[PDB]
Amino acid sequence: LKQIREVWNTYELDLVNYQNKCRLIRGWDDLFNKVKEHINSVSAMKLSPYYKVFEEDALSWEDKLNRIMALFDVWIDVQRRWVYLEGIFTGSADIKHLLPVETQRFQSISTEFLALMKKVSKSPLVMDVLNIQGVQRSLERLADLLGKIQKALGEYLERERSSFPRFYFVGDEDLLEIIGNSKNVAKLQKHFKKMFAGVSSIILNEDNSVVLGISSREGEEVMFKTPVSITEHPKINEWLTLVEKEMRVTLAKLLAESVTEVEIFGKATSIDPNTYITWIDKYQAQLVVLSAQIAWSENVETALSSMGGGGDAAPLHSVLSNVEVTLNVLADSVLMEQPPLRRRKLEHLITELVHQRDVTRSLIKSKIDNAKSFEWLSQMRFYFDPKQTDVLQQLSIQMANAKFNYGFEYLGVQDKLVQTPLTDRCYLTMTQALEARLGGSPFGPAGTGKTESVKALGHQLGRFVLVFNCDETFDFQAMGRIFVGLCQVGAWGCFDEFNRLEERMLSAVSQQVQCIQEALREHSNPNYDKTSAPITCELLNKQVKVSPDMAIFITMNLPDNLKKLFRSLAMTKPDRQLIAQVMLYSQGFRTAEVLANKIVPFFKLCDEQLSSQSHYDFGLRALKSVLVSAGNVKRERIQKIKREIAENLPEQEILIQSVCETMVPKLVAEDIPLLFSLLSDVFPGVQYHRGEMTALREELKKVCQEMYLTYGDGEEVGGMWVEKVLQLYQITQINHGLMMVGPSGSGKSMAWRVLLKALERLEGVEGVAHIIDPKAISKDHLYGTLDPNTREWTDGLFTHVLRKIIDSVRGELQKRQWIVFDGDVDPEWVENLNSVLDDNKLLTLPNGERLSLPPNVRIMFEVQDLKYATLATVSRCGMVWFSEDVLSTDMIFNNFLARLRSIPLDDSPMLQIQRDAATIMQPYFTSNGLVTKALEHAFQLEHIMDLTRLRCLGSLFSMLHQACRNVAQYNANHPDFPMQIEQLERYIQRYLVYAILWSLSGDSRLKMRAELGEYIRRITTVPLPTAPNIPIIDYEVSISGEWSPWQAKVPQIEVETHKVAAPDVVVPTLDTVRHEALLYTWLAEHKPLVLCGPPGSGKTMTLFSALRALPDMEVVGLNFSSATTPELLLKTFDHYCEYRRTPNGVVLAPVQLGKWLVLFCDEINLPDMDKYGTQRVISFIRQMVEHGGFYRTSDQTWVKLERIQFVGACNPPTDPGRKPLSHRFLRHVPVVYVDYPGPASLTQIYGTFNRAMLRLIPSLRTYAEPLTAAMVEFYTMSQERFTQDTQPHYIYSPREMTRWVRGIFEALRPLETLPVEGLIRIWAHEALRLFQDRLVEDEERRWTDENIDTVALKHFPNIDREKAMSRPILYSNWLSKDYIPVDQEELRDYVKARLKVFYEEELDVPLVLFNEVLDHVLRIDRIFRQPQGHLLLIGVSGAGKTTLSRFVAWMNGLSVYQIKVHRKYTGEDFDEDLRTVLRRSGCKNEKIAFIMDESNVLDSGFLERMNTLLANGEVPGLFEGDEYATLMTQCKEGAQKEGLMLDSHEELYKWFTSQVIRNLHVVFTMNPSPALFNRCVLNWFGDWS
Amino acid sequence: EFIMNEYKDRKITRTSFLDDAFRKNLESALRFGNPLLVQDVESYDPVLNPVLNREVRRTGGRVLITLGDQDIDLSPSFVIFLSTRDPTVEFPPDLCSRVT
Amino acid sequence: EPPPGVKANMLRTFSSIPVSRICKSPNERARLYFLLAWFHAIIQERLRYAPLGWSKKYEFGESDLRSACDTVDTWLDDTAKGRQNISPDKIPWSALKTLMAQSIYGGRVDNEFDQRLLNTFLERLFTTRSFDSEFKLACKVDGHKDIQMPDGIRREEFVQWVELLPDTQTPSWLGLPNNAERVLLTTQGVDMISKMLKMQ
Ligand SMILES: Nc1ncnc2c1ncn2[C@@H]1O[C@H](COP(=O)(O)OP(=O)(O)OP(=O)(O)O)[C@@H](O)[C@H]1O
Ligand SMILES: Nc1ncnc2c1ncn2[C@@H]1O[C@H](COP(=O)(O)OP(=O)(O)OP(=O)(O)O)[C@@H](O)[C@H]1O
Ligand SMILES: Nc1ncnc2c1ncn2[C@@H]1O[C@H](COP(=O)(O)OP(=O)(O)O)[C@@H](O)[C@H]1O
Ligand SMILES: Nc1ncnc2c1ncn2[C@@H]1O[C@H](COP(=O)(O)OP(=O)(O)O)[C@@H](O)[C@H]1O
Repeated sequence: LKQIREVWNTYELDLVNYQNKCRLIRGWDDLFNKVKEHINSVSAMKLSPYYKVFEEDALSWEDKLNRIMALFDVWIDVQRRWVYLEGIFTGSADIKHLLPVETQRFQSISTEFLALMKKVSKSPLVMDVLNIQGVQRSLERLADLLGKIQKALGEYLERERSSFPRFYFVGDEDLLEIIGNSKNVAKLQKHFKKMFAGVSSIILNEDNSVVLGISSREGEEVMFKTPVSITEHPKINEWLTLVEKEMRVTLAKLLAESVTEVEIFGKATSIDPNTYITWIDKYQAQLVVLSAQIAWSENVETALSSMGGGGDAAPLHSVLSNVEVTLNVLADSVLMEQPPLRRRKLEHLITELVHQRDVTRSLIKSKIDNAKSFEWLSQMRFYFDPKQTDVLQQLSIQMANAKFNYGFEYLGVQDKLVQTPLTDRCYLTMTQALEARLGGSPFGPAGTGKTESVKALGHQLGRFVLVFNCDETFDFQAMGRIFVGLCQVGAWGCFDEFNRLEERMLSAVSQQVQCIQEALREHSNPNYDKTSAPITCELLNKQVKVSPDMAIFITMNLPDNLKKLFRSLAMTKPDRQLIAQVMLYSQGFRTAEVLANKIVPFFKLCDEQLSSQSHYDFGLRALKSVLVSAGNVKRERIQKIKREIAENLPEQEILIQSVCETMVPKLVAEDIPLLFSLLSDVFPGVQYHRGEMTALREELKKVCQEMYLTYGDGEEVGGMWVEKVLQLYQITQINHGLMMVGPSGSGKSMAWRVLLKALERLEGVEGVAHIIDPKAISKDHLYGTLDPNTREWTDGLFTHVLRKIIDSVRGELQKRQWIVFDGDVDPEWVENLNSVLDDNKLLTLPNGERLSLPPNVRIMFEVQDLKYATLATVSRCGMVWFSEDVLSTDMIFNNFLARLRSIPLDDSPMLQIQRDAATIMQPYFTSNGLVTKALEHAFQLEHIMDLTRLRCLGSLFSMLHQACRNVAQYNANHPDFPMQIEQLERYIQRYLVYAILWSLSGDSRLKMRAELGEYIRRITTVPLPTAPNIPIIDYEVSISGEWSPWQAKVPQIEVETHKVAAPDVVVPTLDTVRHEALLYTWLAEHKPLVLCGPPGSGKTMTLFSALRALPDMEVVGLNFSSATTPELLLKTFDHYCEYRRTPNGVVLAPVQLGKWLVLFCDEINLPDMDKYGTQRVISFIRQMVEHGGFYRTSDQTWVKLERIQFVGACNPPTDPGRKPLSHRFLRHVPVVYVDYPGPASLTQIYGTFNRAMLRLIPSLRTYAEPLTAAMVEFYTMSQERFTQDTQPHYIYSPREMTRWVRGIFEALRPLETLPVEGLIRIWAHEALRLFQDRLVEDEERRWTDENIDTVALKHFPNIDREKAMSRPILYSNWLSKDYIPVDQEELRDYVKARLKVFYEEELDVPLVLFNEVLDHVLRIDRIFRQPQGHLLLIGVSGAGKTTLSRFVAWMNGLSVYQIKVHRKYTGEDFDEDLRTVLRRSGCKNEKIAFIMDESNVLDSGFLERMNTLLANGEVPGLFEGDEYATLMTQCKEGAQKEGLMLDSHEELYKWFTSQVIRNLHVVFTMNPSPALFNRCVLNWFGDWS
Repeated sequence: EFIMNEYKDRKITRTSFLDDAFRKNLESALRFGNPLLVQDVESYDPVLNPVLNREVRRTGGRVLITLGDQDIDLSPSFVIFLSTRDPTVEFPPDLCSRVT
Repeated sequence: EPPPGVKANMLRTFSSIPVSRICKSPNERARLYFLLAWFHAIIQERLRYAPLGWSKKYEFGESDLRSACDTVDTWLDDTAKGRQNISPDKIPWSALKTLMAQSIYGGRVDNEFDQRLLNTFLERLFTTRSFDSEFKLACKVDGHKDIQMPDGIRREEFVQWVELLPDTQTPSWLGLPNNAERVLLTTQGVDMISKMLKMQ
């Protein structure tokens, strides 16, 4: 209760400012979770019988805690309600007229709430305001009043919505803004889109007081016959109802006038095109098609009535001839240039006249004379009667036996569907279902025309049709009110695909639809045909009236609830041939039937012959788009030929040109020859010609010349790349939002950068791009956040960029802006961009502000494979595929050579030396004789990671750059006699071979390096190294220009005796110095790299000592766990780096001036891939490496990295938890395969340590070499057998030899005058305890014993016939003062006695000491004696691992600490426990035994924490801020208690790490990760024998 | 139900690992000294291992058990019954060894 | 389970429809309902022989029969406003054929070939030649025998004719070959072997 009582005297309310300059409370989490924890703690302690410490304080504190809980639980709701209603009552205008009683009530409530807020602001202590009387009662009263007023607001909003039924289509906040912003009518003008069918804006007076008429999105405009004025109808609902009524009336009158006028055209023949065009322009497209329909239906009906007697002069032939002449006039008219609206009206007229022509021509010419015949009755017939006064009754549409009316609702202009026979039967079935009061349920494969056919039927009848898309676009909270609106306005509903809904949503919506349908069918009861009481169903707990005009349609791809209420039609196979024929005919194409007959099977073949990719779309939508593009191309060629009728252009060439111009960019490299072969098949002897675009090509050539890139034209080098750039330009022109997709290693970024430069130079418009990586940044930070309390809007990165572009500051339209999204696409963030990519071009923030991007902006994506993208995002934007064949290898070589010849490495002598080097290496790169052959050979070999051409070439280029730098330094050291040309040639050739060796197949095993060397030997004539029995990889190119072995440069070191096998001591060896030189090579070019290899192969130490080896490097050790996120790197920058804005832009640099920061990343591949296959931190590092910076979230500003570089190390991807790195990131970082050190390398690096420790005793100094040879050979023998396949824990690494040397040194540390048999016996004992106890079978153990004896005999034969000293080979420290060897019996007796006292004083269950228990006790004792002795107890559960560990820990005095684990055990609790044990181990000197079980590991993060704690000795990412300061203070105190001078944190932390090295042994008990298998001594604690 | 009817005189309380109040129910039952029946042993809760292991510390006339941080007096006759409803399950050896 | 057989299905359909709905209007409406019931039975017991018959197991059910009966009612009332015995030629045969081929029963059909089979049934049954006394509902039934057409003016004659149907329903009743039963029996035997096999 002490900690609970002290923490409640320090909490603060954490007041924050509000937009109304008020105070609010933040931190509900800290203010509720800790309170609940205190409640749990006090309840537990008062529950536990150990309550005789505090009795009344607990109860008083508990009632206080309940007071806090109640107060703040009411307070959070009151605050949320007040902020929401304050926004509603202040932002919205006209509230004084909109229910002023609630306005005054809210004013009083807000006054009381603000008085309470002032009271809290004066006293910001938590308990200070609790002690104030009346706070709870006033707060509860405020809650009740807020609930009542919110209920009143909801009831008023529902009443207003019921007043005007179309308000049911918009949400609560939109309706609030509509009813509040009455004066600002422009706010309603954006909401007009949702409520109505076609009108998007209403036309007002000059003073905005009279509604003159309506309009649409396209531009079509309708003048009201009698305009309505808002003056005498001030209420929004009243004058919107008047607008709707006047819109119905105006459409009725205009249709009557149009019908009367078209009777004149339809009287006979000889129609004048001029007056026909004037008639078309006069009336709306809806009314134009209606007039044509009415005229044709009436004319055919009169012709049939006259034909009723018989062959009465055939007026029906005259009707057909009139249709023919009208259609010919229309076909002639579309050839001439027309306005887009007139063009759309004319195409609608053509398609409808084609349907009318076909009906009479085919179905009616087969001897039909009766007007009541079904063959005429089946067709949709239009009967217009302007006599009737009612607006909605004048026009009647009758299909078969059904009799609908025409809801005179303006639809703007909507694309019509050609009446295919499938569409005809769809109309028939759906009308039959509607007549029988049954909804229609068409089904079939997606994209066949179900939703479009239903919508077309609804628009033919004039009903407003709602389409509810299924995938991730359902809002069930709005579905009910949308249904109520459909019922009360007589609209239609068409679910796009009903089966995509999951079970709960489908069930709820199906129940609602069932209720709707039973209500609808009740209108047609045989005994209740006359509806006296209107039919009402039950939605939202209210009786909503059902209008007979209402309809519901669902499309399958069917629930048991709706089987008996819905009729189904199969639309599996649409008629593509007739659709193509009619659309081509309506586009002015002659012989359109042949073109359709050819194009439809072609699109069928492309779905069959070509490959299958997600971005491919050869459905009907794509076919229609190709057709309209072909029409545009034909009209363009007609216009071009005019300026130099003309019905002789080849149509097939136009069609294939449109097909290729639209579809070739999406094709992969393999699919282009297939597409052209298919074109030669379907369209034989017809050629496709590319647009020349010579004006852009010249600028492209100039930009490529100045950008060091390769330009081509067609077949030569660069032709495919420049063609892809031109396709990118055409896609940019045609639409916005395009995405560039292709394998990493293609010229995507170069393509769009070069095209932007070419556009700037050619058109003169300045082009600046905004490259955004969306995966690195959080989506909530990408778009923006609304705080739950303040509800203040902080725009995100993309939102900030868009707002800056839109706001009138700089370059709104005089500059083209390209928002390039570099990274990987997935639903998570493209959900918002979906509304921007489509034709809406609108970005709806959750704040409610709508942002529409200007025309100049293009939203570009560059991705690699496009496999986690929704089809919605892919279809909403065009794309070009950048195949890997596009970026050829020779052009990469040309770019590298040009860049080397042009750009100085030290940004004239350097330029001259680079140009000489390039002249020397020209016959290798460009010629396809050495580097290409070596590249393909390396590709057909195996590497540790996937081989990416760009990575393998970039490492080579950087190494050649380092070669040039080496030559420059050689010249610098010798001014006289500089690098001569012959020496230069020799050096550059040999270094080029060496760099091919280390870059190509430089991340593979030694055997594959040897294979590459042998292949190079076969395919080059350069001077190879002389010795044929030594691999070329061992040799080095000296500055003199001759092959010198790397071994000759390996030095000898004499490490001090007290630093043997120390934490950080690297002894030089072949691999170490060679990797160090290569690492320096890639370090100079600031090029990030990753060292990959098996566990404990010397990756961390080699890189780490190399990094402190340079004087200008300041190293940062970061550990990448699975849960590693970019905020780790942000924190590292925040602590070791500073932000400066004094340059042209913000720049991030380390605080230490003149120091190059390096952020070493431990286990760079460890961070886990998200559910879309991307690693956030890896993408963030890729963004930093490639573009040299990132975006701050605080102010959304690009910051450039200065003096910052990354390096990593990792285990191979095949190991558990090792996710392969992305190829885009991989091409930037070269990798080196750090394999296990060879026999010779181990021999050297461990003979160093043997000599170092044996110098302690002069007598044994002669024995170091045989000892090292014995250790190395036994380790090799134990490595060839006992591999990972037999047992997963049979892993052998040079870290076990380190433990061997350290254990022998520890044994010999206090001992002196040791004979040779003593050294051999301690050697054999450590061999047993490191290589034999890990074994699982007795045969393996006896084999280990025999080979230990064998190697001990072979490496030194002068030892007594005793094996080591005897068979058992035992060691103990209890019997003596030193670690003296012991025998069996007295050791057994001592252990028995001490175990007896152990379980008589600490345990309650007796233990027996059998032989296995004694051996395991000895092993754990040996481990506890050795600092950083970590044990791996593998064996069956309940076999005594924990008990024996605690027994030996008590026997050695080690304090035992283990994790008290539960189900809700979390990461921060485990880190706090690790902090506690580290404090007790480093500070307050105390030996600790850390017993952790397999069940104690719940998350992989715990395992990573253990991995970083065991080998390294500390956890760098464990101590942050306050805790860091506290442990620094404690380490200072403990050091002065040990009388040591550290002072500097760097050194005091080093001492803490050393103390933890000495005072922490972790024992892991596991029932039967390779990284965890190392750095722990394995003890096979088998089952009881 | 056999276990309930057998231990009704001792007021046996029925609970499950899925219940959020399992720890509180465990503490109350262990303090008062009455039987507990924990069904849904599929999601075994590691906090019960000290109870199953019977790690008991007779120190200073205070028999106590290490449940998290606050150790609670282990009242006598505290029998906990673990139960499940399915017959196909592979229990971890940690739990399999500690129970009959 | 519904009892397999054309007679059982026709009896069930006749019992489902009220006699008032079948006996009003012109006296032919009873024969139109009889033809509709026979067509429904033929297309619904052919559904048992899924491979040889309806290529896919469609869902012709009670709702389709109700919709077809409603279509017959509406079109016969519209054609014959009075209550006299409408002439056989004046029956809207084309209207019923088209509405049953495209809507109602044709809504379920997916491929063109079962649609063609449905059209074959509709033109063979729903026609004016069905009025003649010697109209064959199914020809070559067991070779020599041929199912005739009951001459009735009211429900009772048709119901009695249904009850006097022979017990032996060979598959030639539905137009399928007489050995279609052999294939169905072989399939059921293989199914029983498979079901026994899975019980190990
Ligand atoms: N003529 C050339 N056109 C384009 N790139 C070239 C050309 N010659 C050489 N290159 C090199 O090829 C590479 C093209 O990759 P680019 O940077 O354009 O792609 P990215 O979008 O950044 O990444 P990735 O393609 O791996 O997804 C660059 O390293 C560039 O220097
Ligand atoms: N050249 C060398 N000089 C000295 N010690 C070496 C050398 N090569 C390997 N070792 C020893 O091998 C072990 C490798 O240490 P380290 O933990 O840094 O390896 P690693 O390969 O980075 O491991 P991991 O994969 O676990 O991160 C140490 O015990 C080290 O002393
Ligand atoms: N009969 C038709 N005439 C003209 N276009 C059609 C026809 N049927 C389908 N389409 C076209 O197919 C495209 C997609 O149809 P859609 O409504 O998505 O079908 P589904 O209901 O299977 O999703 C639309 O652009 C539409 O124009
Ligand atoms: N050698 C032994 N002789 C007698 N009892 C033993 C022995 N080893 C273990 N036990 C018993 O096992 C119980 C707990 O085993 P534990 O140490 O948890 O095994 P594990 O560590 O494998 O889970 C103790 O009560 C102890 O009495």
